[PDB]
Amino acid sequence: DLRLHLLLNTSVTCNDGSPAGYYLKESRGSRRWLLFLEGGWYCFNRENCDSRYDTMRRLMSSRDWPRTRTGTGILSSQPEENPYWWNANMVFIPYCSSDVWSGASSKSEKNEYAFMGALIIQEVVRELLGRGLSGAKVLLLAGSSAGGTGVLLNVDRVAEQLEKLGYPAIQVRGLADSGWFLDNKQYRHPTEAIRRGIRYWNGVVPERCRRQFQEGEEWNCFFGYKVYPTLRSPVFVVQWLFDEAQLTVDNVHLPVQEGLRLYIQNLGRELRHTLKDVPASFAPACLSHEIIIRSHWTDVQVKGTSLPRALHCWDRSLHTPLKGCPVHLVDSCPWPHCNPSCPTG
Repeated sequence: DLRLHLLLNTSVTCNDGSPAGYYLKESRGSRRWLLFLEGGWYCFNRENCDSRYDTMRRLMSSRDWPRTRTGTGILSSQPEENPYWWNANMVFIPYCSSDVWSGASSKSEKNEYAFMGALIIQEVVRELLGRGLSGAKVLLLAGSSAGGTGVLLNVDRVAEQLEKLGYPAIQVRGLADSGWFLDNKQYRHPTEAIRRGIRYWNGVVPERCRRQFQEGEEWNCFFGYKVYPTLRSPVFVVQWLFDEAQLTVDNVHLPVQEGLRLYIQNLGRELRHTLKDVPASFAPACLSHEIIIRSHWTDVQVKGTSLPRALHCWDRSLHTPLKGCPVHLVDSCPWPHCNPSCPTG
């Protein structure tokens, strides 16, 4: 139900110089716009980007993209599948820049690949303004995995873009799903990959975070607990306490012995600690990865509240806590699937 539009400014490109784009399903009368950033890791040098180009080419090129995509989860237009925003205008922005949505570098003479993630978002917003976004009341920039980190890196830039373009009535907000990572010690054997990626991509981070960390240290701004306090736009954070991608980068692969048990328990407790002062958050004690565009995203609950409900409560809070409509939902139990509603697998 979402139709592909390749960017009219064809200088804003995927990694291989093909045009970037977006999938759109309009909902006339709705003044709510959901722009979702796809995830899918990243690449940070010629050799690993070349490998990703052989066997993950849709993440680097629009040449083979389909005409349409079905909106699922939070992008579904069916209230049964999406109790939260089923009537919104829906936008799916494919991830084809491999740069955690941070890049501002064109393909050229010196560059085999273009890394334009930050410019793709800006150009999508530009072109949507002529398609009804000019009349929006809320623009929710959402994303999963690298797209969730992309929300953190870009939500305030979208807000500033719209202000400078003359649309101060559009409330820009972020929903970062599975993009809140820790730069922690591995269990055996991201920081270095991000440092190199930033140079390779000409990667950009939010201004206030950049001013805190300074040159050479912008990689810090890819870590939610460091960049979030610098952001002005409201951001709702969804993060499994035992995220599979966090565990992968930590070199954990799941009878668990004491060292690994302590490592896993400490990871959950560190994640919980980083979310203590995040007032809009949903952090279930599960071993899993991403949630918001899965068709059964409605099933998980924390303290008896689902994510669609928590997001609805967040909308109400942005009109003092609300009776029976909580927005801060972080599990306190210490082991994967101590929450009975965790995804089964």
